[PDB]
Amino acid sequence: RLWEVITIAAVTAVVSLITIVGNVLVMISFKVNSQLKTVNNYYLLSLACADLIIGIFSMNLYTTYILMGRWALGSLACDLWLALDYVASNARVMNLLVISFDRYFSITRPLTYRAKRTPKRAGIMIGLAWLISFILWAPAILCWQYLVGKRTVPLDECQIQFLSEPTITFGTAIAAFYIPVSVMTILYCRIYRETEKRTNIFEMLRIDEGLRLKIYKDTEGYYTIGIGHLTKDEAEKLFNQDVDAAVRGILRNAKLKPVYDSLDAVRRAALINMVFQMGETGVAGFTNSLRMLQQKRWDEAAVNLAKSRWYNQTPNRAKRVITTFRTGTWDAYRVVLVKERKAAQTLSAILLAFIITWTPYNIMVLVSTFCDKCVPVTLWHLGYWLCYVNSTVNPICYALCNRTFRKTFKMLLLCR
Ligand SMILES: C[N+]1(C)[C@@H]2C[C@@H](OC(=O)C(O)(c3cccs3)c3cccs3)C[C@H]1[C@@H]1O[C@@H]12
Ligand SMILES: CCCCCCCC/C=C/CCCCCCCC(=O)OC[C@H](O)CO
Ligand SMILES: CCCCCCCC/C=C\CCCCCCCC(=O)O
Repeated sequence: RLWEVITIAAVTAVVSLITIVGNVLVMISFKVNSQLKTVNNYYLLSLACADLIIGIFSMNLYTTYILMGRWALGSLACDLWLALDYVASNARVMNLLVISFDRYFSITRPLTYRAKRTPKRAGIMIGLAWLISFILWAPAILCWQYLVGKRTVPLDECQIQFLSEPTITFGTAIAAFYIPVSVMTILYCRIYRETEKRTNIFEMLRIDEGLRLKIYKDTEGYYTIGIGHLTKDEAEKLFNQDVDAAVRGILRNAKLKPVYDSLDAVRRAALINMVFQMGETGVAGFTNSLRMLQQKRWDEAAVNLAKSRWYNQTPNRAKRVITTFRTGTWDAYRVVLVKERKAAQTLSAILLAFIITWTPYNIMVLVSTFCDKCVPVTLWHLGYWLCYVNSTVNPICYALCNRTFRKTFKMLLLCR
């Protein structure tokens, strides 16, 4: 048993040190590389805070508890450790949920969500995650004994009072793990479905006009759906019909036909994008720019289009379309596509780490719901510690799927 105690203590000390060093590296990287100070990474910083809490306090307190075979720190210390544990881990779950929704709405809502993403909005979401986790788990763990009247926790053990019943534990697993995991998986499936296709007209108009599966009200209040069209998943045929109608309307327009016949395929795609945004009449209003584009004067037409209401209403979309006219390449949209693909890979890595490390404990909860104390305490301990290991593996996720994080980590480690 002594050999076992030494081995467990050594392994868990090593794992705790790796967790601490990794999340401190994440924080130092966020601090000393301005290229990492993006809206996406503030959520990752929140995750690193939860993981550092897990690595310093949770791992060491839990391992001392299991090695001593009892709790020898007092009931208040047990309740404080359990509260810290459950609040920080629920905060991690909420942070993963808000990361999922942030990425999803960035992909699907460019005007209503993506153009409005500031670090303060992200900080609101982060603080709400932490505050809701706190007000849900700390009062329960600390005052359920006062709610029932008596404290039915054994003096030598450290467990939460109400989570002994299998039905309450099952409800907690459903509302706290299974429903969040289902939501994150559905959101990631949608994000991934929008990251398989190469750079084309569909992806261009999706970047400019996000894809919505449900009928919504546009900026003017009209019932639009899909890619700016006025409830399904295969809107590709609808998109083809709309771009077919757009080409047919451009070819039947006096000001748009010669320029459309003279432009490259990429520039015809830019013209179709402008027709999608404004219409045939709106694009026909740019007679000067159309004559500049028909005469292959790309720089002149670009600087002429940068002086319109279209450039001031939507700066990013107009800049991309103007760059497409000016260069005749997809690079302005290629850049957004590779950025979104990188974000998606990072999201998938952190989601898989979470799901893999936390799945055994919650499967044990399910089995214990459908049996009578059949899951041994050894397995409970292993599943608990495995959920801790999420906090250890998350910085390795950042290092394996973000080249900026990887470069900053190598700079810090080698002390460059
Ligand atoms: C190792 N933990 C620190 C403890 C045990 C695990 O708990 C979980 O996986 C559970 O689904 C459940 C525990 C009991 C019933 S359902 C969650 C609890 C809070 C959010 S999700 C993971 C985390 C969480 O802080 C608890
Ligand atoms: C334990 C229960 C705690 C209950 C909740 C109390 C704490 C809430 C704090 C939220 C800070 C999040 C806001 C900061 C996140 C990003 C916003 C921002 O702009 O931060 C810029 C700066 O660079 C970043 O250090
Ligand atoms: C998505 C995460 C879901 C989190 C689920 C939280 C589980 C809540 C379980 C029990 C809380 C019961 C109400 C506690 C009241 C606090 C004061 C008291 O204990 O009397």
